[PDB]
Amino acid sequence: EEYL
Amino acid sequence: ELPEDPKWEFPRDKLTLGKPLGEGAFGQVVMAEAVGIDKDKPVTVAVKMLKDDATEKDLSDLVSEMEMMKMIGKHKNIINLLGACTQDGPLYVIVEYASKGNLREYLRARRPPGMEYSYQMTFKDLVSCTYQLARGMEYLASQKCIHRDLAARNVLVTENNVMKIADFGLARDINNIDYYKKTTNGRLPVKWMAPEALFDRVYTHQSDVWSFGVLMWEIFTLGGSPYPGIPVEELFKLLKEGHRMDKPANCTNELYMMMRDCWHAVPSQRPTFKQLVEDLDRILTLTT
Ligand SMILES: Nc1ncnc2c1ncn2[C@@H]1O[C@H](COP(=O)(O)OP(=O)(O)CP(=O)(O)O)[C@@H](O)[C@H]1O
Ligand SMILES: [Mg+2]
Ligand SMILES: [Mg+2]
Repeated sequence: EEYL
Repeated sequence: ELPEDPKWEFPRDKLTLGKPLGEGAFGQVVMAEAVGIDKDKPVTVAVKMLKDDATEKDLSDLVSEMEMMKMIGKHKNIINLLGACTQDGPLYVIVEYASKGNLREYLRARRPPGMEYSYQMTFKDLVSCTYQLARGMEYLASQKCIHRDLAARNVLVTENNVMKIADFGLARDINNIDYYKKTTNGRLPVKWMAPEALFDRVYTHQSDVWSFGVLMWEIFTLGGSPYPGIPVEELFKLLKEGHRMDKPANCTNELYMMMRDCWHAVPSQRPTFKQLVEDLDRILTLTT
């Protein structure tokens, strides 16, 4: 979720 | 395949892998014992490696990550690269072991009773933590390299509570351009990214300063999650409009203004890491  | 590097190579026979320290969607870090890793004492360390089913790109990425560490140099506030096993076997990147884990969990586990993240850090400790990380980045920036993934999850804490910047997976050498431009799309740490990075794909020491401001927010909220109840696309909108996170509870106006300065809409108006170190040093001295 931190990397999008 | 991988070009050997004698000066950094380390014998596998002298390394005993242990319990896992962290796992990811593209890696794996485990504790280990390195015999003679100390050139003056023929040692508990951490070993970063690829998942069992990694691809060619995952390998190239970890190799690039190792290379960035080799080039950056040693600093008190940067996790130390100790060696690597790159020949006849899986790639192992050996780094200094931090007994207290990453900063996020470190802080969250040290919040006051009743403030638990789910089912103690003094003010001065928070400033000191921030100061140490600012020194680490000032050093990195002086090598004309950008980190690109500054965040509490990427800071490690040693047994002596020393802050160590880690995870150079997105780090880039900008000695020749003074600005890295990502030509394509990809999955990036959006909530820690400066507007020009998110929308213009432009990264500089000043976009790292923006991330440092977010890291500061995480520090003073004791492991809080950036932009509370704000989803993916929701954040992109807010930033476009000029949104900025609110001041943490245990924070002076001076420190909050420092955070806000790191999030200045104009990159060149943000403080440099050197300026942050100077100001943080001043604050600590007065706090002491
Ligand atoms: N040297 C070290 N000492 C102690 N713990 C470490 C460590 N290196 C990593 N860890 C632990 O593992 C976590 C992940 O480390 P790292 O940031 O290197 O992985 P990563 O994010 O690259 C994995 P992925 O890309 O697969 O998500 C850290 O947040 C920390 O909890
Ligand atoms: Mg990481
Ligand atoms: Mg990674």
